[PDB]
Amino acid sequence: GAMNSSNYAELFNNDIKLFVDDTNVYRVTVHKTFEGNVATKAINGCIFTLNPKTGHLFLKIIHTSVWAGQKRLSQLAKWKTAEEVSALVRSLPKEEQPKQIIVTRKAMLDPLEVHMLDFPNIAIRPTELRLPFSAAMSIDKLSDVVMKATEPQMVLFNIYDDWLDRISSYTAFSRLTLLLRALKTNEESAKMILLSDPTITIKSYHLWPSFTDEQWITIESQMRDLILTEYGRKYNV
Amino acid sequence: MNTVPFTSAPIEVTIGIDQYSFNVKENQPFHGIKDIPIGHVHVIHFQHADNSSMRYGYWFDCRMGNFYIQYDPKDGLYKMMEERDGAKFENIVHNFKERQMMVSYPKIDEDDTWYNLTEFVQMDKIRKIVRKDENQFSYVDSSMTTVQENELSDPAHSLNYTVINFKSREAIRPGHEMEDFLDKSYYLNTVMLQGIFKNSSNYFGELQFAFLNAMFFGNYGSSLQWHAMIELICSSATVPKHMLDKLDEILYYQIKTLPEQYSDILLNERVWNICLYSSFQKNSLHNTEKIMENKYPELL
Ligand SMILES: CC[C@@H](Oc1ccc(Cl)c(Cl)c1)C(=O)NC
Repeated sequence: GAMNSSNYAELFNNDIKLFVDDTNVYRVTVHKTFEGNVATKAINGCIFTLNPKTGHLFLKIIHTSVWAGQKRLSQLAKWKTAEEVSALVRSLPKEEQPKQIIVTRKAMLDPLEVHMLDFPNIAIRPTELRLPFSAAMSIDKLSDVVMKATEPQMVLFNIYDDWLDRISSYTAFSRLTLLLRALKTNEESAKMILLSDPTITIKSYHLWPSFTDEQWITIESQMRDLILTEYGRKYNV
Repeated sequence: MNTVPFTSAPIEVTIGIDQYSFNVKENQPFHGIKDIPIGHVHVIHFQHADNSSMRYGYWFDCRMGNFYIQYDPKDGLYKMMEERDGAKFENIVHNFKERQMMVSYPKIDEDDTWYNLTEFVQMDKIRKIVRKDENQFSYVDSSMTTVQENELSDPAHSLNYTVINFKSREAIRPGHEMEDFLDKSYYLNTVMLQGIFKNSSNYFGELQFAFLNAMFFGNYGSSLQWHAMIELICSSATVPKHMLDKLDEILYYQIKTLPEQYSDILLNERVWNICLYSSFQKNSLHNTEKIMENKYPELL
């Protein structure tokens, strides 16, 4: 059934599962034409497929060429997402294939179910959680590889860096969703928080800065303050 | 004109014959139904006065034999039987006819309702959906489940409707996932029509039989089957023109005949709104859309 606050620790058990987020698959800029009409121009997108237990991120880059000559792109984007997720699963050894795929938007359920008919024993689930994965393109290194791509491409990341050496996956996922929630609510402020101290750098093989345990506590506190404030600023409280 | 005589009527019962029905009192001198039109299937059905649970009945075609109903006090129901002694059957039917203890099938001359509801329904196909090969007639009741329902428990007493499932490998060609799911023409025209049903007449016959079991017995799996067969056509962009015109006529008469008070349970709001207003065939069902909008605007 649907994943929610009540069945949350299931994310961190030993049943392989993937979150799939499609919010950045089909991306456009909206602009005026010379005649004064409006047009869209597609930019590169990405499927965000995440193992929440291990941090393994399968970032399938969606090049704008895939939309050429196609109609109803927002509908197509859901099916393309499902096609690529199904190809990912088929590319994995049996013992690495997920037991469950959790889609972050309910409109992905039928496309993915239809593409996964060959895998009757993989459960396709929605979620009641309002996960901030749309903000993945606020992570500079992920935005960079998406925007530089000249062809379809899959890039593999660990979105937790080396955190699992020191914290549990529950805690790592909590930190990830806090960071992303903050980046979604106020990207500029959130990014200032993360970099304000120039001595704390991002390793070449990492996405986030190399904070100590204590510095992560300060960072996390700053992200919660940001989120609460924007909540006031936005509802006036 | 043919006759289904009755041994007796030991228990108070509402008897249906096609779209007609009448009340028989306990031990009333009722001995059957005469003047039944040859050329159509028919259904004789029963609801006991003491148990509005279990509507049940028998699909039959008088061309296939001489049939009669007798109440079984052990099994507690009116049973259809075949008398193979034709002499004895005409002899028994003439006796009861002379004593005027039979109701007349009360068809109005202008009235094509039953023909229009059973146009494609064939007894031989009914007997493949309802498997009981020793009899020439077929028993159905409110509780019988369908094969598809059994998959999601007694297979001998099931309704073997053709299984339709929009999210199945049969329905979806590898590499045409989005195409085949949004435009079911392949599934309709190649898998079902050419592959399984062979022709649209057999498809329409099963569709009409499923509707009638839903209406006369409240059979829920039958209702599911009827809507699925409608939805498959409406969700196909490419449908022969003759099929769309005939579907419009079939549905029109079904909606016309449905008891007004049962529209809440027998009509699936989603399917009908999709079929009439969103589907490829949204503009192809003029008669059906008009009677639906004038008779059940609430559902829409
Ligand atoms: C068991 C007695 C019952 O048997 C029947 C046999 C055949 C028919 Cl078609 C009918 Cl209607 C009845 C009867 O009353 N015979 C006059």
